[PDB]
Amino acid sequence: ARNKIFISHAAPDDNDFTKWLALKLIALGYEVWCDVLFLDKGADFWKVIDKEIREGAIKFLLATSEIAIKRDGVLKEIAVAEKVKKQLKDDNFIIPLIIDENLSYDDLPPEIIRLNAVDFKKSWAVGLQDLLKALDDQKVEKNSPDPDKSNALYQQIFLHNKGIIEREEIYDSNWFSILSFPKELRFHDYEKLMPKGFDVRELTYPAVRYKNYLCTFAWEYDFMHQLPKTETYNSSQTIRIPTEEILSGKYDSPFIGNFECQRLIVQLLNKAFELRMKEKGVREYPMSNKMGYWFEKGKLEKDKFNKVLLVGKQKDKHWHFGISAAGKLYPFPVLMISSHIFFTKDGKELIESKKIQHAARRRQGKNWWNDDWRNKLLAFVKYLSDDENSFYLEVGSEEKIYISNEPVQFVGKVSYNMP
Amino acid sequence: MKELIYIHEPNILFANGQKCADPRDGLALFGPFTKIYGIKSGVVGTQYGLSIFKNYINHIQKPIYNANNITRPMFPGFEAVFGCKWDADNVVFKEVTKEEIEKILYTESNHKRTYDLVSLFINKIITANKNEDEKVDVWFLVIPDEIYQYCRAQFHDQLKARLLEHTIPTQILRESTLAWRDFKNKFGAPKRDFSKIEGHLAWTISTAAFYKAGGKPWKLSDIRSGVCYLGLVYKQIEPKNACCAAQMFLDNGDGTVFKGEVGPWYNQEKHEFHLNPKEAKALLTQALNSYKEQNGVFPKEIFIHAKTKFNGQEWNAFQEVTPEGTNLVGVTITKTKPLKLFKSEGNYPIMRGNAFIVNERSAFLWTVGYVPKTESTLSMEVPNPIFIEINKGEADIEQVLKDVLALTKLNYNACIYADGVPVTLRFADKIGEILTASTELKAPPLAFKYYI
DNA sequence: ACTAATAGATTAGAGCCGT
RNA sequence: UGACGGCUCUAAUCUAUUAGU
Ligand SMILES: [Mg+2]
Repeated sequence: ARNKIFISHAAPDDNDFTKWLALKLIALGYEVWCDVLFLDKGADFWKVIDKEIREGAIKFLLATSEIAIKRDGVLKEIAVAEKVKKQLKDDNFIIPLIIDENLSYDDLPPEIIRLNAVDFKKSWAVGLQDLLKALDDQKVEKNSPDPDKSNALYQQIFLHNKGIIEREEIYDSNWFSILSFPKELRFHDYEKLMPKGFDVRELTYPAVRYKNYLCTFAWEYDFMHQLPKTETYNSSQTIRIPTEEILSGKYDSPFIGNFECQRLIVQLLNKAFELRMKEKGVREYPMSNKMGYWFEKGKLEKDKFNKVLLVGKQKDKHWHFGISAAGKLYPFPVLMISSHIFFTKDGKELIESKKIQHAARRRQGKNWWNDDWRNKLLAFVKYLSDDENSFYLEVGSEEKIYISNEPVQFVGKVSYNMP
Repeated sequence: MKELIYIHEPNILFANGQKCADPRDGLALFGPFTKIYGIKSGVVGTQYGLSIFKNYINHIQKPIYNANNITRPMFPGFEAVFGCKWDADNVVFKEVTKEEIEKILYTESNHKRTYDLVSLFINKIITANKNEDEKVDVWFLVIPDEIYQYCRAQFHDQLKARLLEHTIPTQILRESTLAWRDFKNKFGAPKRDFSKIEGHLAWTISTAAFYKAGGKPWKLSDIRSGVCYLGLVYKQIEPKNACCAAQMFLDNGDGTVFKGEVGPWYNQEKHEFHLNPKEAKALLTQALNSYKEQNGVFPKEIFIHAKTKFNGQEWNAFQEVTPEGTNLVGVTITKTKPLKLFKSEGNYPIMRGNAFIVNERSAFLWTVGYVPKTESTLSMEVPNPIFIEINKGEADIEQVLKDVLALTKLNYNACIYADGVPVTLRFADKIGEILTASTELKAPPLAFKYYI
C-alpha cells in the first residue's frame, strides 16, 4: 500500500537538509523514499521514481529552494506529483518545504504557488514541528520500529519553543520596605559630657559618635539615666539634619558628606532592629559575619504561628527558622530579611559544632521548597509585626521607624506551565 | 509593584547553521558545529582503571536511558551525536602500577607527595608524546581514589600547569566516577548516585572529550558584533594578586573566538584586587592586538566585565591605551546580594531570565532559576540573582543584560542548559587557578582545551 | 605618618552537603 | 577532579571616625 513519503530535492546541495530530514522522519517511523538514500545502483531510476510516485507515495515533500525550482529533474517529479494528486483526490499531497532564505513566495512555480508551504527558512526544528502537525492532522500512518527513539525524538521536536507563557505572576521578595522614619537626624555633642570611649552600644537607643557628635534620631534629653548630666546638655550644640533630604542625596554638607550619613543611618537601622529584638525577646545566634534571630522552643504557641511552624525538629535536634535582617538605602530604603535554619538538640542551646549545624542545615534545606521558604519567612515577620500593617523601630523617646510587615512584591509578565 | 523585564534566551549555533537554546538538544538533533574525524584515547592508570575506561567508552556509544527521560534529554550515543568515532580499542595505555603509588604515598612532606604524584603521571604522558609514534588526541588520567584524598598544592591544579609547556590536552577522570556502580560507602548504595543522571554524565564527558580533541560542540551568535567581551578575575597568591583575562568576540566570518588573554599580572599592593597602571596597560593592549589580528580592525567598544569594581587609575590606564572610536564598558557581576523572589502560588522557583532594572546603571538578573525546556531546575531552591552594575562607561542597562546572559552559553566543561555566572568569568577563574599552581611560564597557551 | 578600636561595604578564599 | 548549585566558616582590603604611638 502507498505508505511512503517521497522527497524531491536538488541533486548537489539539498542532500544535507534532506539527509537530516530523511533520517528524522525514519526515526519517527515515517517511511521515506529519497532519490539518493533509497535508490538502488544500476536501476532505471525514472522507471522506479515515476512508479513509486504513482504507487508508493502517500505524501510528497518538496525541499523548495532557489535551485530546486529551476532544476529540470525535480519539476518532473512535481509534474507527476500533481497528476497522482488529482486521482488521489487529496489536496494535501504536495508540501513545498521552503528552506532557502532568499526564496520568498514570489518566484515559486504556479503549480506549488497555490499550495501552503512549511517554513524552514529560519529554523529547521520548528519547521519540522510544523510538518509533524501537518502529517498528524492528516493521520499519515507511521510504523514503530524503535518505540523509545520515536517517542523521545518526538518530544524533543515537540518541546522546542514552548514554556514561555505571557501570564502575569506575582513574586514575594525578602525585601521589606521601610514605611516610616524620623523626620530629623541629630548630632549630639555629648562629648563634653561623654566619658572617654563611653561604649555607645550600651545606650537604650542607637547613637554613633561621628567625630565628636553622637549621630542619632533620639531626642537630646533621652539618656538621662544611662548617661549622667544629660539634661545639662545645651540643645544648641545639637545639629539638626532633615532625614528625607539625606535619602534624596542632597545634603552634601561640608561637615559630613552625604554618603557617610546613609551608612550611619544603616548602622543606626541595623542596631535599632537588634535593639527591638531584645524587646521582642527573640533568641539570637552569632554567625560568621552576621547576627541570627529565632524563637526558643515553647515560646511560640505550639512552636508555630500564622499556621506555620517557625520552630521544628530534625534528627536529634530542633530546626529553627533563623533570620538576619540587614539594612539598605540604595535606591529604595529596604530592610532585607534573610532565611536560615538553626538547630538545637534540647530546643534551647544550639549545637556548638559548626560542622554539625552546617551539615544539618543542608539536610533540612533539601526538605523545604520555594513555597515552604515563602511561608516560613512571611510567618516569621508577621509574628514580629507590632502594628497590623507594620512594625516599628524605636530610635528615641518619640522617634520611631515603622517598616512594612509585608514583603515588597514584584510583578512579572512571563510565566511557565509550573507542572 | 516593581515590574520585572524578561530577557530572551540567546541561541547557540550548531551544525548547518541551526539554532537551539539547549546544547543537549541542538547537539542531539543537529550535531556539533564542526566535526572531528575521531578521538584516539590515551589512558594513564592502573589495570583496574583501564578496564573501567574501556567499559565506559564502549558504554556511551549506544543510547543511554535515565529514569527521567521527559525532563533531561537522553543520550543518543557518542557517534550518534557528534558523528566521530571514539573507540575503546584504540587506547594507548600507559600503565601506572599500584605499588608505584605506595612508595610515593609514604613520603613525609606533603610538597614532595603531591609533586611526585604529578611527576608520575605527566612524565609517562610526556614520554609517550615523544617516543610513541601514536597520535594520541586526549590523555585520560583515570586516577585511583587513593590519589584524591590521601594526597590532600593541589594534585589536579599542579598537573595541568606543568603540562602547559608541552601543550597536551588532558581529561582527568576519577575512577569513582566511571565506575560509580562499583564504589559504595559500606551501605551498598553508591557514594554518588548517577542512576537518574546517566545521560547527564555521558553528555558532559563526551562534549568535554569532544572539545579537547579539537571539536567545537557549539558556538554563540547572539552578541553585538565589534565587541571584545573581556573578563577579569583576581586570584590570591601567598600579598600577591594575579589577574588573568578571557576574551570572547565574533570574527569577520561570524565566528566566536573564545580564547584567553592571560598572565599573572601581579599586584603586590596592600590594596587588593586592582591593577597597577603598568600591568593594566599590558592586559588591555594584549586583547586589543588579539582582536586586531583576528579581525583586522580594532574593536569599536570593549566590554570589560569582572566580579570586582574598577578604581580610577587602572581605568585611566585603559583609556590611555584605548584607540580612538573604541568605547569602554565596565561591568561588575557579583553573586552576594540576597534578593530572593518567592513565587506567589506553586512549588517551582522563579523562571530563569527575569530581570529587575534597579536603575539606569544597575540591574538584578536571574541567570539561575527554573528552566522550562529542561523541566528540572539546575538549582534546587530559590535562586539568588546576580547583581550587574555598569561600573564605568556609557552602555545600555538592557543591552548589557542580554550580553551577560549571552556569555552564560559557552560552558564547554559541562553541557548544562546555562551557567549561573558568565563563563568568561568562570574560565578565567579556572585559568588563574591552573597557571599559578606552578612556576611562571613565559607564555601560557591561549586554548582553554589545556585548562578546562 | 604609623598601629589600634567601633562599624558598613566588598572582596576573596577555604570548607561542608545537595542535585 | 563529569558537573552544577547552595551554604557554611574564616580572612583580608577599602571608607569613615576616634584613640594610641
Ligand atoms: Mg573539565
